[PDB]
Amino acid sequence: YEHVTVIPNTVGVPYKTLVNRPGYSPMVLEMELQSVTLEPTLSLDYITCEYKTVIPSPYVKCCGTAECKDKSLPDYSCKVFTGVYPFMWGGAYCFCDAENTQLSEAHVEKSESCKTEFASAYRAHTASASAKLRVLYQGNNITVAAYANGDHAVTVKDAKFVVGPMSSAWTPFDNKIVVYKGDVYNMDYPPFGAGRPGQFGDIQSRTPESKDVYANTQLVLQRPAAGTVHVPYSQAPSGFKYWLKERGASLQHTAPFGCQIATNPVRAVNCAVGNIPISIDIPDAAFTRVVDAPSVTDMSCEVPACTHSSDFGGVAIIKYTASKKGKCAVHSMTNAVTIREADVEVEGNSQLQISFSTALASAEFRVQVCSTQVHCAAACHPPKDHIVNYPASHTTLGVQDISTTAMSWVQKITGGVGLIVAVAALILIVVLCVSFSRH
Amino acid sequence: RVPKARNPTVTYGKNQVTMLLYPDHPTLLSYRNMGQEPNYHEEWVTHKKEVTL
Ligand SMILES: *[C@@H]1O[C@H](CO)[C@@H](O)[C@H](O)[C@H]1NC(C)=O
Ligand SMILES: *[C@@H]1O[C@H](CO)[C@@H](O)[C@H](O)[C@H]1NC(C)=O
Repeated sequence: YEHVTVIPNTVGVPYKTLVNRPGYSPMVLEMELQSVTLEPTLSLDYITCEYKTVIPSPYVKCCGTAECKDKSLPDYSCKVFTGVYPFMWGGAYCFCDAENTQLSEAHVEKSESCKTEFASAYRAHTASASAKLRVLYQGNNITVAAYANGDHAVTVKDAKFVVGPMSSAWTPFDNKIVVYKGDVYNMDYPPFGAGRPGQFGDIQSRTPESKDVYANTQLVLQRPAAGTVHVPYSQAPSGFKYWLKERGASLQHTAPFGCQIATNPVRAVNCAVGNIPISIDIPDAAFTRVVDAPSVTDMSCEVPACTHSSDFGGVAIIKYTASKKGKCAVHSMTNAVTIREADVEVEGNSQLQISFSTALASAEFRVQVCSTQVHCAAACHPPKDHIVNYPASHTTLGVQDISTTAMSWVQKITGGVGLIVAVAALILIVVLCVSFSRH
Repeated sequence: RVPKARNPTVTYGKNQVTMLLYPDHPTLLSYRNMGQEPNYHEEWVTHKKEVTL
């Protein structure tokens, strides 16, 4: 037997459904959702880290002129200065007092620490989904796990389950994301080969083990001071350090719908959007014939208390007379009232007790116990606590749900006004007919 | 290793929450709405202060 149901995407709230097959007793199932996970598909673009500058010793040539050649190293620079007269700790360096020169050079490499401290840029695509459920089946708890699409089927204790697909395609990730030690950011990183001197992306590489490095920092050599041997220079400071000090809040604290974020691997969990359809196939041996189940012949209902809070604030007592000892199901026939209990045991001449929750100011509903129905009614009071720490366990109200006393007053006013129109119209019809006939 | 903060005092009203905070060193406070519009806010607290939300 095939059964189809729809469940809203809310974690921590149980739901019930009724299975009805001709010739057999009815059966009631209970389901509850524990977790939902989304996972995108990722592709690497490049990584960034800090840099190091290399300066070999200067070359001092006295009573002569020096020169330098070009090289292929990144950010290479050379320059020649004249008029130098360096000193050391024991006296002047070279005998000549004029026509001396100095040569200096430098270039840029990749730091050793990039194997531990780095950031990575990714491009994201369509995500998959998965879910896990708890089902109450013939008095026992069982658990299932499956992908949230129609291409997976599982079997537990000879029952087949298929879940999905989801009603919504909403995802919290954009096309470009950045990951660093557990944080995920949305950022439009610059193109490869088009870096900037003082922002994110001055140093670029394709993998931590690669040898090719692109660099776009500024490097200019300046004149040495009188009487000293050194190599001064000017350069823009590292952009990776600057980003760490002003990166701002992460995606976990700003995302909507209450989603949570994890990074190893990148995931998003418990986003409350949409709803999930479910299909179940029940074997024939699980049913009981109507002739073997007990019968119940007389019922009455009374309701001693009601408070329409967010928790189970109701109590009810039902009297019954049963033909033989057995088991029975309990199910509500209205949508605004929910009953916690799933089944009861009946014998002889006695009474049973149940609990319910509802948002109605005036409560009327029907209860079904083993193919018979009873009518209950009572009045309800409002609560006193303003704020609680858990969600409501009942559905919302419509325009048709109004207290019985309020409906009575609407009827008298509307009816009374309408009569005055009705009597006035009859006078008009008579007068025209007389005037027509007299002429 | 990093420390953890002291418990605040909370009172209730109609559609509002009142909190009294006891800082020992600079601490960050933040909150957001669940649903479609998060409305993020952020603030640093360095002394005794009272807030309503
Ligand atoms: C641990 O160190 C390895 C290399 O030594 C590095 O690849 C990894 O990212 C480090 N993990 C953390 C959490 O720092
Ligand atoms: C397991 O089943 C019992 C009923 O036999 C129920 O009370 C309990 O809540 C179930 N376990 C969980 C984790 O819900």
